[PDB]
Amino acid sequence: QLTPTFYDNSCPNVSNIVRDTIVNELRSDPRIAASILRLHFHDCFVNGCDASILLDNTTSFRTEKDAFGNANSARGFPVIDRMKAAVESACPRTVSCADLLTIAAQQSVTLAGGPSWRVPLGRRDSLQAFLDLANANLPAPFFTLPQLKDSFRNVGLNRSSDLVALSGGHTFGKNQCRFIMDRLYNFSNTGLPDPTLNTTYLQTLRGLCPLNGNLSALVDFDLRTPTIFDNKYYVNLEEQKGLIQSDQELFSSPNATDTIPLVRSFANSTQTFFNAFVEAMDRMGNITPLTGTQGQIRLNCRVVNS
Ligand code: HEM
Ligand SMILES: [Ca+2]
Ligand SMILES: [Ca+2]
Repeated sequence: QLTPTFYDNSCPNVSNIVRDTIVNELRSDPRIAASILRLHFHDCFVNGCDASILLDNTTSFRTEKDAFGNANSARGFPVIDRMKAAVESACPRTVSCADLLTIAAQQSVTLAGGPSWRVPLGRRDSLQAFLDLANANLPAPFFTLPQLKDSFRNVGLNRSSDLVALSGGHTFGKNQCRFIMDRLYNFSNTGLPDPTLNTTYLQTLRGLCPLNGNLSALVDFDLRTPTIFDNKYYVNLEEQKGLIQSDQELFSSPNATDTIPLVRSFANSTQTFFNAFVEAMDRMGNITPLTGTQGQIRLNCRVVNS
């Protein structure tokens, strides 16, 4: 089983090295904390948190970086390489890329103002990447609530609290116009905007993402505190200001009887949200890990050891 003390003897300073790397990167890229948390999420939803997402292409298997949910979206890979190299220098062949990314995600959340906790450790690295599985398992912004729930349950997270709390990751970070164009101009072939999108916010978003405009333009997930990890994300949902369809459905879907109370509870108390986020994060981080002698302690997160 995974344990927070896994490296307390072999690499006591791993968390500090990870933190230092992120602090340094944040000075030039304020979006990196968000990007790193998302990398961990996309790692865990595909064959578990096994650093499979970090692997590059080989002639035998395709990289998950070309999955619909990762291509021209997932970022921060060089930063992970940097901290990995630093950790390898401090403690040779000790910390797995899977664990490194987990610590990076937690440190990223804390650095952005979120809760601080010690993540369970002991994960090992995959011997292959899973592009098809990534295309099948990663949720999409156009998913209905039932589909979002299906996606989470498919990887092992049965609880609505898992879905609602982890969606809080959208309390910071960026989103491309491409993913909300339907909500803004033609939702579900209705020829009208998504009725669950606040009409005042609708105008603002249309200004940032005009029809036939730059689909790659970036918009903040959280209009209240774009780069701070806090519970404002849920306050937005209550006002119909969730940015993407999957955000707003947590509060407005006909199937949201179970998620609405969670959204309200997280909007009403930072402590309630933070506690639930840590609980959900550790649950996601416990998805089908390779442990013991399974897999490897990858030296270069981009390639399997040979
Ligand atoms: C519930 C289903 C989810 C869907 C459909 C979803 C969808 C997306 C989409 C469309 C983007 C924008 C990517 C881009 O424009 O390049 C994104 C970004 C992001 N997501 Fe989610 N997401 C989900 C859950 C989560 C979870 C569970 C976390 C982490 C706990 C997370 C963390 C993030 C972060 C922090 C970003 C910003 C990354 C950056 O700015 O580099 N997401 N997500
Ligand atoms: Ca994975
Ligand atoms: Ca925020």
